[PDB]
Amino acid sequence: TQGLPRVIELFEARRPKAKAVISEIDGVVRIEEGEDRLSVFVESEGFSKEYKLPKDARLLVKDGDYVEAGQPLTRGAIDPHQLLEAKGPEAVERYLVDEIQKVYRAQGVKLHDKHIEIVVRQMLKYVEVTDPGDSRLLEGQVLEKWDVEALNERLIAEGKVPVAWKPLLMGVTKSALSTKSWLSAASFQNTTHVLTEAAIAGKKDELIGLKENVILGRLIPAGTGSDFVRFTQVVDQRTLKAIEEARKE
Amino acid sequence: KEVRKVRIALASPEKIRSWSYGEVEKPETINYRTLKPERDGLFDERIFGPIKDYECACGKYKRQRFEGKVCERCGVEVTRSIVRRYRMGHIELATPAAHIWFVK
Amino acid sequence: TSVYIEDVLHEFSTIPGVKEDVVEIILNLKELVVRFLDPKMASTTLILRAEGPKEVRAGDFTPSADVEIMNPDLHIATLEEGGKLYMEVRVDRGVGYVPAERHGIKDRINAIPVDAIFSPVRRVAFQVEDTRLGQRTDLDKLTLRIWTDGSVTPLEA
Amino acid sequence: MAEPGIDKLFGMVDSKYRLTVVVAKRAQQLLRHRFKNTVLEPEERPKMRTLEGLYDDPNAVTWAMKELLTGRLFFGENLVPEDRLQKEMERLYPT
Amino acid sequence: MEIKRFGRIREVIPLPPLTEIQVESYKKALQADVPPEKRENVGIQAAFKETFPIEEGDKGKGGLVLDFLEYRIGDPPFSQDECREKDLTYQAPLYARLQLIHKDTGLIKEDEVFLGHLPLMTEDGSFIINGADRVIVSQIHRSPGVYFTPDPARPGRYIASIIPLPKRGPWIDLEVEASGVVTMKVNKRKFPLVLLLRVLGYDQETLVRELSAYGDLVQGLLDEAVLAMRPEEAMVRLFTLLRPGDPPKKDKALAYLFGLLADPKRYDLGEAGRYKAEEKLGVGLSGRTLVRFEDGEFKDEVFLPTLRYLFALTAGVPGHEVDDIDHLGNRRIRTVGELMADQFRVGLARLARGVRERMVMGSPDTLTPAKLVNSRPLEAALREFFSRSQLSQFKDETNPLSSLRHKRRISALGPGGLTRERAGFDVRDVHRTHYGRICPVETPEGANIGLITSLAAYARVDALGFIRTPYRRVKNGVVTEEVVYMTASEEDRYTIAQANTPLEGDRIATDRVVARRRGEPVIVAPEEVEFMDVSPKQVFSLNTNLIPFLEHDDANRALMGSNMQTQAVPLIRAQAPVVMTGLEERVVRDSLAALYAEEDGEVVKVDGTRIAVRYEDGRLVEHPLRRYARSNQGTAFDQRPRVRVGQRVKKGDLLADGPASEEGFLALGQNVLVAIMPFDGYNFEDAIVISEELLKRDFYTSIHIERYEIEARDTKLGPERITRDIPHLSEAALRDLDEEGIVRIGAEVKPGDILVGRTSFKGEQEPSPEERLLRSIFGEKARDVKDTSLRVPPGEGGIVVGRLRLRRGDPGVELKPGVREVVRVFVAQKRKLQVGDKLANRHGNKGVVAKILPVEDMPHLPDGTPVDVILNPLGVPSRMNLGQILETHLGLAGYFLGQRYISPVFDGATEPEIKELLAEAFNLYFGKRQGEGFGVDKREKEVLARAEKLGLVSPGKSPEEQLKELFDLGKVVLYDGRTGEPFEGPIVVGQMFIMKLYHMVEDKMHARSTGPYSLITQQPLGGKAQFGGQRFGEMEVWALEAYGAAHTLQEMLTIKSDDIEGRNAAYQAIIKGEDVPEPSVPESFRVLVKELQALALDVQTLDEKDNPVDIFEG
Amino acid sequence: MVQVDGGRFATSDLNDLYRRLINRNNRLKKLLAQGAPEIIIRNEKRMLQEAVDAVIDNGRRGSPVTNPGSERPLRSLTDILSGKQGRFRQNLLGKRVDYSGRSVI
Amino acid sequence: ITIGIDDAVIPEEKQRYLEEADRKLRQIEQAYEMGFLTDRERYDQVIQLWTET
Amino acid sequence: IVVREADCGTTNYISVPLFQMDEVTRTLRLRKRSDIESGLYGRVLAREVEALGRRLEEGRYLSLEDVHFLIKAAEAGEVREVPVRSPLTCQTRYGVCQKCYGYDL
Ligand SMILES: C/C(=C\[C@H](C)CCCCC(=O)O)[C@@H]1O[C@@H]2C=C[C@@H]1OC(=O)\C=C/C=C\C=C\[C@H]1O[C@@H]3C[C@H]1O[C@@H](/C=C/C[C@H]1O[C@H](C[C@H](O)[C@H]1C)[C@@H](O)[C@@H](O)/C=C/CC/C=C/C2)[C@@H]3C
Ligand SMILES: [Zn+2]
Ligand SMILES: [Zn+2]
Repeated sequence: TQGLPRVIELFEARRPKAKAVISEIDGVVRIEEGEDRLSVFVESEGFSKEYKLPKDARLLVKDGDYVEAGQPLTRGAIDPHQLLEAKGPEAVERYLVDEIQKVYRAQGVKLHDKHIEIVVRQMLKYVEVTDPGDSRLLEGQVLEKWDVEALNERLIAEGKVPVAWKPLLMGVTKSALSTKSWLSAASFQNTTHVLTEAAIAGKKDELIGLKENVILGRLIPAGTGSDFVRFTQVVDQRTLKAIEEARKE
Repeated sequence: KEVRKVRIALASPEKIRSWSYGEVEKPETINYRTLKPERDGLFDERIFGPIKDYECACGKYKRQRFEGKVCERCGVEVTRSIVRRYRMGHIELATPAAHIWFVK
Repeated sequence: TSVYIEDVLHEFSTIPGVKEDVVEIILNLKELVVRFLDPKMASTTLILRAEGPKEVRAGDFTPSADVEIMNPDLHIATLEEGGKLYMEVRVDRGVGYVPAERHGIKDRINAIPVDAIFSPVRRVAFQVEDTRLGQRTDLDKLTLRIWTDGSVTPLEA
Repeated sequence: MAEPGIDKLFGMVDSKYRLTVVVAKRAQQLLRHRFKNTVLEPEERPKMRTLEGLYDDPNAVTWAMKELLTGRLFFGENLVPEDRLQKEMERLYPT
Repeated sequence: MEIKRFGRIREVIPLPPLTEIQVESYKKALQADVPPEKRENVGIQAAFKETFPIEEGDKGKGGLVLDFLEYRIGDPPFSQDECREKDLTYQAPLYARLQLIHKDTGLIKEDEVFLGHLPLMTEDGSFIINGADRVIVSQIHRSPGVYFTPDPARPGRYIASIIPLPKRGPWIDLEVEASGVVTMKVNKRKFPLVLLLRVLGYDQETLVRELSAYGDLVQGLLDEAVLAMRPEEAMVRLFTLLRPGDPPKKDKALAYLFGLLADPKRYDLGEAGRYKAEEKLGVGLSGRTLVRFEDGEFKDEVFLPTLRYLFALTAGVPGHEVDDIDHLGNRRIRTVGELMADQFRVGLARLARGVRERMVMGSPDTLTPAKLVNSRPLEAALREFFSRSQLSQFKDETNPLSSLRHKRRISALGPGGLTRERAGFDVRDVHRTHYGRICPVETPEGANIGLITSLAAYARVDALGFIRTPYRRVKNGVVTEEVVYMTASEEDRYTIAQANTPLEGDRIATDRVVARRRGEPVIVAPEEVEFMDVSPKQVFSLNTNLIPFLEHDDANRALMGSNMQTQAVPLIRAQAPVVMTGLEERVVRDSLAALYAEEDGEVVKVDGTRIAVRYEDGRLVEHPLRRYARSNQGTAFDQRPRVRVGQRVKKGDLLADGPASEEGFLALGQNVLVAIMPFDGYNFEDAIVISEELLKRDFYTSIHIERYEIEARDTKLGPERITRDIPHLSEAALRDLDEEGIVRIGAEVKPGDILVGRTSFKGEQEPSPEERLLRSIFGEKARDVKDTSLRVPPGEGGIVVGRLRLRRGDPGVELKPGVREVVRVFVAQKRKLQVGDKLANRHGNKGVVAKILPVEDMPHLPDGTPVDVILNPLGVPSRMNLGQILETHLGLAGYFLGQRYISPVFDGATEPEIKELLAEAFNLYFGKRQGEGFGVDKREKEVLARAEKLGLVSPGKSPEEQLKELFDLGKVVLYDGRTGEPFEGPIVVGQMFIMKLYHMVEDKMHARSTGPYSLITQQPLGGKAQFGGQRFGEMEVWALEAYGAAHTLQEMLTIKSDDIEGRNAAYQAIIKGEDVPEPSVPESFRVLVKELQALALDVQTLDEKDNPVDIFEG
Repeated sequence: MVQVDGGRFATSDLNDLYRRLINRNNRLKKLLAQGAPEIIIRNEKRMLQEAVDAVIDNGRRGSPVTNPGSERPLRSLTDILSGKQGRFRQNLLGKRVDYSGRSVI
Repeated sequence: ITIGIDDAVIPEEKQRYLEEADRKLRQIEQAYEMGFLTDRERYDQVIQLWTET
Repeated sequence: IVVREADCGTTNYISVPLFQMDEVTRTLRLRKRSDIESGLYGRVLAREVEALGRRLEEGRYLSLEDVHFLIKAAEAGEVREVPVRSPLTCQTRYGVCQKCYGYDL
């Protein structure tokens, strides 16, 4: 597939048509049989993992070749969820960006990677718990807010459980969906679920993002509405010394 | 002080009534031939705000520094028309009623 | 500058026994060119009365003390059996092209102001040619042509 | 004919938005006192062409930027408290 | 001007009646001029027959029948115009001579009955419906037959589709699952096919005999031993399966529906269903998917033999192929006639149930037709169509062509049998076949691209909805005069030669004859050719046919100029283009916007009102001119007389012109002196530069007519009344109102001017005394009535040209409940080209006038003549509409040579001819300059010089001889108006026909500061005095977030919309020269919080110290 | 409650439901005061929940609260909030503006 | 600058270039009549001629 | 995601490559000029880069010259990746920092 459909496929972390098999394990390649049935083995010392192909499939490892942890066997597109678990979160990030660009580039478009990066990182915002310290053992949690517990219960109040987690490739939509602040969350496909829930828990916003404050009619937390700049006062020569002569009174 | 966080909760029947200003648990509203809101009903000036800016519904002191005035017979508070944007009402149910939200 | 027609109220009208309508009659009038004569003459008012099976044609206007219709002939309104007309057509002294929407006219009502195409000059061209006048093999012979609606002369223009 | 002296203006500040905020905050005071507040006065004040001669440009922000551009004003990020800021403000012919 | 005609191929057939689709369709559905004995099916005639041996409850015990004998079309109670005035639908009552019989006998033919009202089509092709001319567009769907198709959800497999005529049977699909099971899908219910096959009596062993050994496919269709049963029991189980509830053995009942009889599956009486089900399938057929009453048991006729081909395509010997669903031998055309008739079906269908309903409620002794028939199910079903079906557009009336072209439209959408606006891509593409029938060019640019199309000039929809193109049979060498229109399928079996092909006398002349077959372009021996194109005009639409050098225009820009012509508004000095294609006279003819003679006679009377002619002996008729009437799109249709007093008339020749017509030929615009060069950035991107000259000459100027309407209704508060007695109003405001409240004609109306006065009552309070005491003491009589008059809306205004009044009561007039009297005021407006308007040419070179220049500027020829419009070259190369360039060249000839041109499509001028004419022209143009006393001034010599350095003139030729060189290449030495100095290097200059389009800056362009805030949404919306208020979309919300524009965004979100508190504080500050804001709290916020409280839920707002704030103080 | 021309009105539509409810509460609130039949109060109580169901989220359960006349379902306190001009989304999506204007460029 | 039609100048090569292309096309059909080129082969060959020409 | 504080301080980075491996041919080529800039222009160096007798200091913002040089410097076989600061590894959570992202204002 090409064009915009690809860019969505990508930005949405979507397990495509012609997943074109990757080897789960390292090892040595062995193509076997033609026309009748086509299968490929990547068997190292110990394990012998077998990858049955369509037969029509245009595989791109010839017999004998040595192979890599998550290396493509077959051609086609690659599942970004299969890549996550086989070969980590960075390798994922690096696939997404470089593939998304593979199209804008291929066409005519020139844009900087950082944009795509900024977005891609958000696809990696959350992680699911395995064996917790405080909360229930299954919940999805923001990568940072788990460090708010991991490197918290292993320093000052050290002990209990560091909270083990798993890397969690969220598609662009899904990730947008699971977004802390209820105000923002409300604007998506089912506003009731949000509010119902957020009402039960004394949930609070804090209104960090923008989608939030525009909803309220508040002054956007960016540009001139950035905490880092909007408090800036300007005092004016004679105003300053005259303001100084009523301070020691 | 200035807002910095917003927190949603649930509504204690003691609050829903604390908000309320009056009870619209009484008939149904808007005169059509005149334009007066019907007494103790979904627009009753007596319970929300004066439909007109300051002023009562018959004749009182259209002042500014007197703060909170209620009339002779009718019960309208002489204090800006924006009020009707914000004053809450309530219907006191006779029995139960579940928020369908927390139900379905 | 504007017109009165007898039983006409706006431009988008028609007159019976007149193949023309007010619009098309006006597009005609525009072309009419009146030479003035008295220079005191700032603005006259021409009057044309027409009747019966007649081709009304500028020159069918009423002659006036200080007015010379420069392009008689020129169609105004083909009239069929039973056609009247009576026009009060006002000629003003102006310059350049003044759209009817700009000036307006209060020669009574049902007046329909008319777009003003004043310039007597009809077209101009000029010729920079080689001369025979005993100096350089690089001099100039100018000749401006000038065309006008005979109301003012090339020479005067 | 981009903003007059803006390259200089962007360099005056850390985050550009700060620039806006100052221009604004100044064009603010410079308005809420009839311009009896200028630092630039003499023959520095910005002006206007007309069917008439040079009149005092009536654009606060335009003035604000010319003003700032002369180093004659200061950006307190937190210098002089907001409670005392509206104090000695309404003083030198405000009403 | 004398006209020069171009090119060979002598048009064997003239274009067919054009609106043929519409006009001849109806006729054959309404045999109103044919005795009710003949009337051979189809149309209304059949739609009765399809319904009308109507029984009553029970099968042969209770009496009463009621049988159709013949229908009678009534007569129009209101003239074509009364209708459009009184707001009615041009109709005629329809009567049925029905006949109800009994069990004791009694043939009662009640003297017809009124079953409803039938809308009559005009001469035009168009309808009139509740005023307003509507057009029913012809739709296309799958031509009934049997199809198969591939299966989108399971690869390497197939489905089978049994599709009957629309509203004449159900959609039966056959598909085999991963189970093996074959499954019938009908009426969105799915059971195992076998069950049906069991009913039609197939036996476990007959099936294997018939359907085995290709594939292990039967094996699945088998195993249901459980119901490989008693064909009667099969029937019961299948009836329980199709209609859950009633479980008896009269399952023959329903099973007779998707079986025999002309109730449902009537895939044809004996036509394109049976026929094509035979060739594809295993031949030999009658007319229904199976036959029932063979003697009292069903006998299969299509189901199995389909299944055969279904299996025989899941492995299958060659010859058992898939089917091209997009072939026009698979696509049918529902014309008006049929849709209108299909709607009778719905009507009569309903009318029957409600007879059988009244056969049960009534005593059989007295029941009569008239007492059984209701007259409202036929009406409501057929009122609904002409009024509320998607296929019934208004009527694109901008210009003659636009209208004409409307009627010849074709669309795959529409009702039921029609794809949605979210399906079909294989459909959209111009499939091979469309050739000569549908246009490869006319479709709208986005959304419904390909879902709508133009019927082709020579195309004809036929007998059963197949479009047929004319061809020339060539008897092995000689091109015969015989012309054979033939199907999209009846074409894939011949070898047809192109028209571009030469000839000697009456026969093919060259040795390597070009032609196609099936689809492939093929080179062929002369003797090996069978048929011949009648013209290239075959291939394209009416509008696509009007582009004089189409051959040279890239097909994209062609489609732009094919439409766009349809946007071209008519002009006061409208003029037929300098370079024509032929149909321009005929387009105007078949549109009937122009008035033409009836029978060669002699004109007697002629004025702006009437043309009256004495036709040779045959009495005397007066033809009234429609004059400054207002087209649907506000355009101003108006006829002008083109004929003099006491003149003999040509058979049927122009008595009068239409709106976009010049002496009978099409006049969508002006031809005008053009120069293709850059100006000074004024023709940047697509912008055009104009010469004021054009305004002085009132060229591109056009008369638009608005239409205003007001109603007076009755009210719980009293009647809305149309007085001129409007309270408080100064007798100067009332000045233009007649004693009724309605503006005078010829009244000049500016915005905010009463157009129709109207007082409404309204009870907005009661005045408490003191005020009542004050009222008398100071005179002005307290009034019971508010102002609420009509008034001209901001932006509008012009001359009042006609009023219209309709009163509840008044004869034919029927306004909606409440509405009592309606007033209509019509307002004309001369327009005139304007910066912001858009001119286009035939080759799709659209663009906006961006600067008018006074003639002092403007490039000018040496003779002095200025050009008119300055068109930018940079426009040409990227779009590849080279025809415009050629058109300028031929045009330049014309100017000098004094002629217009007819250049056919793919048959018009060639350069050889064009340059010959440019030659002839320069010879007169320069012959003048010499004969007047001149020649080649320094300015041209300085150009002509560098002109050869540019290899554009032959060196070693005279400046005069070099001038011609250029004039022939079509360029000239232009002279800069601003500065007499010549443009360095020659410019192509010439006459180009250019149109003024539907859009104008007048109607656009709006600007608000403040005012009318809605009481519902509280954001500015609508404007009685001041107007408008622009939307800030979510896309713009982004931009402001993208820029750092905090306050600016917040401005757009508060003080210029809902925030009452804020806007008020802001506007009270701007009035007083204050800074504006410090907006207390975004209203948005308050609103939401409260809108939350209302739903329970506290929503605490809290500062950084985490305590509460109260964003309200009250 | 806004008056369309004459004595025709534009009632909020939520206002409607907010009565449907006060009529039940006052019916199933009278019954109980004098004359309390078992089965009768039951259905009235089944109605008063259902009436609050409507004000909150009309569309649910299955039967939508129609209006004497049309079958259009009429908006609930949920819809006020449930996007598209619905309080949460009105801002980031719409809003007509007070110093604007357009024209051909 | 302007675009006149003679500004869409065709190269003196095109005629011959197509005569040449024509000739080679005759040599392709003949080569299939024998049997050198399969149905497909000969198509490909015809297509790859025009692409080049 | 908003630039919220100049530099989070973290010391991971990204290694923008200047060569590409064609899975079809297994071969490596130095990537299209255009794309290189799109990975580098306006980036901040994560760790120093020395090549062609030039040291690029830690946390230097790379101009278009710099990139252009870096590509020259890769063809002379001295540079294969560029250790660059990126939003992918910035550590301010609720937005990238100033020193990540870097530039493209
Ligand atoms: C989209 C559509 C109709 C639209 C209103 C018009 C088509 C828009 C495409 C375009 O102009 O680019 C569909 O049309 C029909 C059936 C289902 C679809 O219904 C639809 O999706 C939508 C509406 C269908 C019918 C609506 C009928 C009524 O709506 C209004 C009053 C009734 O008539 C409508 C008038 C339509 C005439 C149009 O005519 C066109 C120009 C303008 O679009 C209009 C003047 C002309 O160029 C004309 O040649 C085009 C005709 C379109 C032929 C399509 C027929 C199938 C008018 C907009
Ligand atoms: Zn009172
Ligand atoms: Zn960082």
